[PDB]
Amino acid sequence: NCCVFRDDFIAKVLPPVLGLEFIFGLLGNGLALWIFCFHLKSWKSSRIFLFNLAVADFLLIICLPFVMDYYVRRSDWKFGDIPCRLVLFMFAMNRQGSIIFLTVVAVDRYFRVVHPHHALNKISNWTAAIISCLLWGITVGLTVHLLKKKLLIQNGTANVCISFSICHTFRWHEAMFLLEFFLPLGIILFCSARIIWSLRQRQMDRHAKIKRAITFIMVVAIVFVICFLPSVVVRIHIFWLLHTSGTQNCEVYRSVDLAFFITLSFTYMNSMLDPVVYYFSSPSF
Amino acid sequence: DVQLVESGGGLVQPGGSRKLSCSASGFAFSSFGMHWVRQAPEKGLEWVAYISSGSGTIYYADTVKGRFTISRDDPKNTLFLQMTSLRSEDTAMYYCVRSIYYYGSSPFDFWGQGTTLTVSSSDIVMTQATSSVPVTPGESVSISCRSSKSLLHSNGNTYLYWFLQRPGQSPQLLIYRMSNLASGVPDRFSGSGSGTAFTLTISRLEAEDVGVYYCMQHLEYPLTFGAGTKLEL
Amino acid sequence: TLSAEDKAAVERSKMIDRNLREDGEKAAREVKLLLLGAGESGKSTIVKQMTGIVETHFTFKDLHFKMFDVGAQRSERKKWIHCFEGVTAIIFCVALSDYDLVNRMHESMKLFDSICNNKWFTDTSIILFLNKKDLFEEKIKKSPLTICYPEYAGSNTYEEAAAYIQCQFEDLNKRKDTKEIYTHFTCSTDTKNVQFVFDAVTDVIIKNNLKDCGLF
Amino acid sequence: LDQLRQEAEQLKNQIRDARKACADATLSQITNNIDPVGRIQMRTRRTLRGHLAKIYAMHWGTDSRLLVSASQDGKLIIWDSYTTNKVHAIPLRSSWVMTCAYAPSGNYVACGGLDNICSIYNLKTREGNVRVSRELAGHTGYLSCCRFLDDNQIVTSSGDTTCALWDIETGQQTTTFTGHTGDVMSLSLAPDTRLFVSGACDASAKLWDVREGMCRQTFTGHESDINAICFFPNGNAFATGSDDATCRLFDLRADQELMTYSHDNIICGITSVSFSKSGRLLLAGYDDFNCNVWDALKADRAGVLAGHDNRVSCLGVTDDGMAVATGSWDSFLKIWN
Amino acid sequence: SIAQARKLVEQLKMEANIDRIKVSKAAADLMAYCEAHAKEDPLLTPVPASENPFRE
Ligand SMILES: CCCNc1ccc(C(=O)O)cc1[N+](=O)[O-]
Repeated sequence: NCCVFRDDFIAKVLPPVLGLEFIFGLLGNGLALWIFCFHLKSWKSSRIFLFNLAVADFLLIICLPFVMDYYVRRSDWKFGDIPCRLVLFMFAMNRQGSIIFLTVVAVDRYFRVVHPHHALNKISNWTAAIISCLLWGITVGLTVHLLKKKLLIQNGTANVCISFSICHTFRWHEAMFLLEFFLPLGIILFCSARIIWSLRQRQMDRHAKIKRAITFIMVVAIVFVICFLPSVVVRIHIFWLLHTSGTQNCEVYRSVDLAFFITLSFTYMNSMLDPVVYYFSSPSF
Repeated sequence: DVQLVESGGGLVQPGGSRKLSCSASGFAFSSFGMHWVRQAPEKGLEWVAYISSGSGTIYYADTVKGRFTISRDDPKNTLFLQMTSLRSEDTAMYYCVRSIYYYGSSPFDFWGQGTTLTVSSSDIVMTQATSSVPVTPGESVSISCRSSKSLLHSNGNTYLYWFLQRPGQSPQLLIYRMSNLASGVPDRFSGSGSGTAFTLTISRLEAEDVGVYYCMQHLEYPLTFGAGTKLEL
Repeated sequence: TLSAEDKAAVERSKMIDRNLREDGEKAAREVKLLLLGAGESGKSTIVKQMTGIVETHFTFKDLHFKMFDVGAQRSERKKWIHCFEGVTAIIFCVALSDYDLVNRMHESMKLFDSICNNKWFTDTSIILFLNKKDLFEEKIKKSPLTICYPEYAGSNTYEEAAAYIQCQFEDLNKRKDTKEIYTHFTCSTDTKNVQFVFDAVTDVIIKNNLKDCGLF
Repeated sequence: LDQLRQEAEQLKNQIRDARKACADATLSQITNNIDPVGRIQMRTRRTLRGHLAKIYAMHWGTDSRLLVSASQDGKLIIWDSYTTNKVHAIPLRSSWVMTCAYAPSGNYVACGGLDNICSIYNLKTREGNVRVSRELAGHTGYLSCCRFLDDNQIVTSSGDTTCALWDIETGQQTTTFTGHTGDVMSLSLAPDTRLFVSGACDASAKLWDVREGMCRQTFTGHESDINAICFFPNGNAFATGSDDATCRLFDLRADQELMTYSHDNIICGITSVSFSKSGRLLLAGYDDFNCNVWDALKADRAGVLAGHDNRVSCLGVTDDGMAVATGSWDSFLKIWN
Repeated sequence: SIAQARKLVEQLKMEANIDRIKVSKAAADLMAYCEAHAKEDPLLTPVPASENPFRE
């Protein structure tokens, strides 16, 4: 029951950003997938996790053109309930999977640096595949609820198929959205800090390769923070407004909702930049 | 030496339960599949149960499925058969047989001494026709066997085995896969034939060769033995 | 479509595969070091402190190290050195007291140059153990270092030797961008050499772990 | 002595003249009108996985179905090539294995390497496992090759520049073949099992007589260490692969060099050499990860067996000539047909 | 030393006193052996997949 705010400013400023995303963050993911499938023969647990993250992003970017065509025509989605649902499920599930695999890679890198003799650093490819399938299981179990709600809003002539509404409640949806920037962010920050401290306290930061690895971890953390900060910030801001003012009279949520949409646009930048920060940045790759 | 000493027999009231144990010494028990094969007093052999190497495959006969269970303790080198709900048809001498399966291997090499269990009051058919053949020592004897289904698999192997049971003794392997002679068997024995028609030829029948000859199939799994042909004189 | 015997053979092959995988997992967790030297240069002392190949196994801090000694191999080294391509480190022992004997320090330097710049050990780190500290001190207080190196220009004190000995040994490593030389001064009674080897192996394993991630 | 200055050298000269007295024509001139073999295409029919380290040796069985392989992970695996099943997996006492042989009867296997000991393992045991039947010791260098004469005799070559014929039952060296000035890297047994050729690091291959134990003949021409050797199926010729990126077909009866197989695009040494059943095709494994099939009668590269991801360390052809097995340092055995 | 030189000269004497046939004749012998067994070489002449053990 609320501020769906199908406003026009988004329709005129967002399609350029989404088009830039679809122009850029497609060739890199395609090249990474092609290299993983055929060019690279040696497969390891870290490589498997990287390949799963590439699969997740790639799914997100190939589902992006449906959200593009949505935004192009004044937000006047023409397809049915099932198409809009499945696109919203794929977006939520692939974001969650990308975050989960980012955290898994960070934890792998923390075990490989701080505890080099730990047996988990030498797990077989089958174990990595099982872990990847299991993580996909948690992601789908978290995100299929969207599908369950096969429905959308008829205010804009049944064209306003959106999940992130601003009207009271705190259900399972947006509960994962707040959780994914607190627990995974905390784990990534802890792993990065421990990696840096352990790798510099033992005077391993001497040659250029270790400095490159350290700055690569740091830029991974910065990319995650910059991609997933503003959306959570605007969502907690609108939650504070709800606690103070509320959903009633539905006219004061213009700028905050526009900010929410533009930050959800910035959210794909992680999927766009994943090839250059993870795969293309690897000297072996 | 290789031996399978087993116990657990005796008199059993109908409807009871008993545990038969087979302690193996002298060979790698962990690498051998183990079969329990019973022989009723005077009507030939009959396969009962089988445990694979590593206990990854368990099989039972149609007349004991669910009623029986088979297990193995590799660290203790022991084979267990827990047999419950016993009826009058379960009285027999049970034998503990070892069999290792790989290319060129010889299954059913060694048989246990057998334990008597007496109870107080699809399915390839192997036929041998003639049961008694009296022949003086020194001659040549041909023993025939037939199967309801051809035993020649696409691999080229013909899974038929020829065993001999001497009077008051456990069955001994003579021929495996219809052409190969088991280790320790004199060369006078020779198995031959084609699918559905198999023969075992003894050229110079000397002493200590009288007994009962069994032909067994291994192509389908409910393994079935022949009626048994007994040599006299 | 397989027969009963063929299915059982496949099961046996799968069990063999499981045992092989377990053995390989066990072996991959162990550290392999290749012990090299110029003969009677402290290799026996190093082995004590912790025909063909001599394998010595020792556990330190829940880590299993296997040192392979190739001293008994009098044949051509280049025909079997490629066997030790996956060793985590090469423990090269050089006796500091052999600098004024016959020349022998030059032989050790030649061996180190051949081993370090070998086409197989392009990324295998080398732990350099300079043995006989006390005897080297006694021989350097009396005999100047100029006997071994005519180009030397410095005082004849024990404060010398890492500079112009370890430095010369490390300068033979003309692939410094791919491997590191860990140099340690040791004597008969130190009991710290195992810790130095453990630290070097930890650094090597961290580097290899990272390379595996592609970080790196 | 003074005589060694010239006498032996003089004899050498005579030998060359004798060879010069028999090289009226060459093998290329004789087999110039023979129709070329043409392009040879073999596909990887089977790939054997289970080795976790570089494979250094391999030997086919006389039944052309079972094959034994040795890897640095301390494992000697006996493979059923038809179904890729692992018939046996023997853990070696020493993981530094560089050779393996499979007995013609199929009852025994052999291994050896940097431990200077040839271990003979019994496969047909009543216990149902594989146990060390014998441990022949006496070589003072790494044992690089071993071949079974029968169930009781075995010839081995080591890095101490000597070969040895051992009686397995007694465990002693029945005969010792000496004369090489370098490490002996490979040996091959003649089909009649009366002579054998051993190639060494002195760029020479010597034909020895097993019976009396003397160097019957010596063949030179290679410019580097000889890593592999193999008899022609006829038994009157053999082929040697070396480190100078050149294979060479030598002749026993002519005591000369018959032909040389080399290409300008190849600069890497040969690790293994084998012949087809008819001897028309010569297969050679190279360090460039490939395996080249040459027309043995024309010195033309008939084909390339290029699947492997590392150095092709071992090569073999079945006795019926139906398949060719290649083992490389990438821990994979590949059968080609 | 002297013993090594004597062994070398004796080996050379024993090796140089062997009978050598012409290279053309032995080349023809090898060619004839390759021609006679050409039909029995599965690697040389491709084998039908029906009778190929490694078909898959
Ligand atoms: C057609 C949906 C437009 N709105 C979007 C776009 C992307 C996501 C996303 O999860 O990234 C979510 C929504 N939504 O449903 O509010």
